[PDB]
Amino acid sequence: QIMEPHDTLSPAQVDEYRKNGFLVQEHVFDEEEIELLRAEAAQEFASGGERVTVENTGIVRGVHGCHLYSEVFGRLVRSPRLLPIARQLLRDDVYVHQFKINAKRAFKGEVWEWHQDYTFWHHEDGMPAPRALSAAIFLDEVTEFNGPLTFVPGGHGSGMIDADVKGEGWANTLTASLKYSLDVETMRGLIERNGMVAPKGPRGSVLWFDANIPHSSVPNISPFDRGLVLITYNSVENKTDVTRGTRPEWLAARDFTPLTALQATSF
Ligand SMILES: O=C(O)CCC(=O)C(=O)O
Ligand code: PRO
Ligand SMILES: [Fe+3]
Repeated sequence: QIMEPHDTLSPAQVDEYRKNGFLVQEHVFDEEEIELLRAEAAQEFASGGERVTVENTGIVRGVHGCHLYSEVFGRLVRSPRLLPIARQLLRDDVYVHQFKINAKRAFKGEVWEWHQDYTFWHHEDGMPAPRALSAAIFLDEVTEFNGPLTFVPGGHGSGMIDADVKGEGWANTLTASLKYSLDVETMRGLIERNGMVAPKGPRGSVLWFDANIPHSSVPNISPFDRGLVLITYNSVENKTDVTRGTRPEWLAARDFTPLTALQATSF
C-alpha cells in the first residue's frame, strides 16, 4: 500500500514562516477527513471529563490531551501531512507538547486575550526555549466573522514579553481571562510597529504558528462554527524540564519519544 511521499515547505514558505511567525497551507485535509476529525472531536468533548473546559453559558469550550486518549488523534499527530513539516521547521525530531480542540460555536464564542503561548510553556511547564510551534487544523472555514486567530506579524522576534501574572495554580491557563496577558501598552507599541493579521482559509487548511507569536481572537457572530484542532510540536532537544513542571500530562507531555510517521497498513 502507499502513503503519499512526505511533502515539506518550500524555501519561500519557510522564509515567510520565520518572518511572519505564521503560515497557512490550504486544503491539507479533505471534507471526509475533516468530518472524521469533527466526529472524534465531539466524542472527546462528551467523554473527556476533567480534560474538558466550558464557557457564561457552560457551553463546551475546549478539550485537551486527546492524542493520549484517542487512536484517531494519536495517528493524526504522526500524519505525513504534518510531522515532516514540524521536523523541518524545528530542525529536529519532534514530539507533542500539547494538544487541544478549541470550539468557537456559531454566535457563541469568547474573547481570548492577547498572549504568547511560550510564556505559559516556559513558566508553567519548564520549556527552556521557544523552539516549538502549533499546527491549527480548520474544521470549518475561517473567515473575518467567526473569531479567527489574530496575530502580530513578526511579533515573535523580540522573544518572551513581560506579562501580568494573575493567580497561582493553572486553572486560568485555559480560560477567557488568562494567567499571562500582555501589557496594554506593550501591545499598542507592537501593533503600531507590526500591525495585526487574521489569516483566513477553507476547511481542511492548516495554520502553522510560532510558540512566541502574539495572538488573540474574538467571539463568533457568524451562524457557522469555528472548530480548531491545535497540535503543539516541540523539538526533542527542547524537551521540557519535568522537574520544573506544574501541570498534568494532558496539558504538558512528559514522554519525549521522537514521533515517527504513519505508514500504510491494510487496516
Ligand atoms: O481558539 C482560539 O481562538 C485561541 C486559542 C489559543 O490561543 C490557545 O488556546 O492558546
Ligand atoms: O495553557 C496553555 O498552555 C495554553 C496555551 C496558552 C493558553 N493556554
Ligand atoms: Fe494561544
